[PDB]
Amino acid sequence: EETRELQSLAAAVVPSAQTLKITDFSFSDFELSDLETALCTIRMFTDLNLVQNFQMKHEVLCRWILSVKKNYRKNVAYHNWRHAFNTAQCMFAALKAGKIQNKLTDLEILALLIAALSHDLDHRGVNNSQLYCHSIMEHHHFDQCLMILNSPGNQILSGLSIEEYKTTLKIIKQAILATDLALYIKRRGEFFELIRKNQFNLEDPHQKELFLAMLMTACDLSAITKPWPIQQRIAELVATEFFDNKIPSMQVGFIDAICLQLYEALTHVSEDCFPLLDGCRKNRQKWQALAE
Ligand SMILES: CCCCCCCCc1nc(-c2cc(S(=O)(=O)N3CCN(C)CC3)ccc2OCC)[nH]c(=O)c1Br
Ligand SMILES: [Mg+2]
Ligand SMILES: [Zn+2]
Repeated sequence: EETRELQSLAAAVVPSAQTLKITDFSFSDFELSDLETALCTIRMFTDLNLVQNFQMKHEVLCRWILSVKKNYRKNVAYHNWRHAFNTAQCMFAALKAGKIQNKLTDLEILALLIAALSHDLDHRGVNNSQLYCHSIMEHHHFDQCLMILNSPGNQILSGLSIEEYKTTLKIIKQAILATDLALYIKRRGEFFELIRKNQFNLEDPHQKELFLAMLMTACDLSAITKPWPIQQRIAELVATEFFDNKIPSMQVGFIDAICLQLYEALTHVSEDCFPLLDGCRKNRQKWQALAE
């Protein structure tokens, strides 16, 4: 039932990005089977021109996607394959519809897509899990990512040169590390401060790296931006993982403390990322109304 899954995936037709709606910031995955998410994931790679520019063989990409999917735990309510899949979908939408793509190199785009998909690998749940605060969990996710990338039949980066490979690995690792909330909160001020003074510049390597970090977090939290019926559903998953009527005020606090400023910053960098900011605002209104 495993080469069977790979067999079906590799033989399947891959519908267009438009058809699959993966270009929409409002995308949801509730009605999709695992096979269909795999198909959407192929489409993200091919439409970012990654299959072409880095010579990936179809059967390798398919095997790699299936390995990644398999190394998330289904019994974990929120931190599972569908979350990673959604995080990647948002990266794709921000690159395409949000027009971030033109601001980045091909290697950067390759790394973010892989990192988005891999960023929570083997997660066991926020409770089912350090005093050092050295991003232990994120190191483990990257380690898992690297292992899958090096597995026989799964080497989607085999087509890159040695120098290519090292730089993309570095970006992938920084990107996954960035998804540690502690790190996001540390580095936030700098990003906000820079945009505040109109001093933000992507040509500076350091600010470029800072932006990739912020982008990762924006995609990671992207459920908070979804249409109301979708956000309510995802909040339901987050709630069961966390505690495996006080929820509305919690959601408002979360949106204020962590989310709103990020999506505001993102829209300054790219106007077309506005729908994430807008969606987050509409959700704040809805949760706040419930808070009474
Ligand atoms: C890069 C992001 C880091 C990992 C974050 C893990 C999950 C994020 C999340 N967290 C919350 C949330 C966050 C909080 S909280 O105020 O930040 N808080 C979080 C830590 N906790 C053990 C106590 C409560 C409380 C309730 C929440 O949701 C209940 C439905 N809500 C969300 O919609 C989302 Br999405
Ligand atoms: Mg994480
Ligand atoms: Zn995550």
